[PDB]
Amino acid sequence: QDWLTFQKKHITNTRDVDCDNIMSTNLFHAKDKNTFIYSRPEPVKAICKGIIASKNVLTTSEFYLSDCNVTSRPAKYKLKKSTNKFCVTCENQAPVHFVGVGSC
Repeated sequence: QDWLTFQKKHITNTRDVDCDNIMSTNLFHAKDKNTFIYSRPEPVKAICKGIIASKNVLTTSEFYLSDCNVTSRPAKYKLKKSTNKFCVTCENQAPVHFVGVGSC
């Protein structure tokens, strides 16, 4: 919804996201998936430089990603690390939504 929330939901300072821990918190409400970008915030914000009206943007660079994917046991997850492009909604020069991996 906004850059502050995007950071909380989708930027991780550790590649080893503690899935079973963090996914159970209110912010994620035990949902079945969440993609985290392992990066300091400024280079992620830079993706959206100059873009005013809401627009989805696919990164031209690949980034380190950490996914928390649910197992067959509700709320145990598997952490999967990968490298890929991702799509974000840019608005007023900042990412405000994570759209998906690999494509808009």
